[PDB]
Amino acid sequence: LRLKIYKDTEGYYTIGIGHLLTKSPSLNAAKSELDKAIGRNTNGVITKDEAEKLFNQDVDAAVRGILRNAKLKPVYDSLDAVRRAALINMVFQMGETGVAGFTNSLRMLQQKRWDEAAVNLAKSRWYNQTPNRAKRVITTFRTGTWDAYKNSGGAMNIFEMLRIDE
Repeated sequence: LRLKIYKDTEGYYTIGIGHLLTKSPSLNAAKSELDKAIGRNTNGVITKDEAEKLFNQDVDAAVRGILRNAKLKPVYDSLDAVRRAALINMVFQMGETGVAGFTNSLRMLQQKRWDEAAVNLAKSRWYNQTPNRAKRVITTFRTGTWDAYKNSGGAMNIFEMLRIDE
């Protein structure tokens, strides 16, 4: 919940709840992208209300990306509400295209084969780069519960979930 510009684990300027601003190594460019999104000269600082609006727009986009993708929509429609949030999180983090590439894992979710889907996902580049997170997401896919988020504050929705993962 950063109201001020900060860098993600890859060095990219960002703000709020994981809202990427630019890949450019320039705070000037980052602030400029920020002003357009907010609708006022921010000098790199936004309010709690502004950060939440960006967040809600980012979650809304990940769902739209899912519904628009031929490989994800079928899987998403077949899932319970908690497992849907896990899929939403993966898309929010890597994009519809990235998640669509997990053929087996997705096929396994479609067939309610939780364990196998968890096993495969752990065998990904995604998992190797952000394991703490992928571990919580995969446990959510495996159990259909928010149990993996309890120690870090708890979560009952995608909003509280994403708040913790990034």
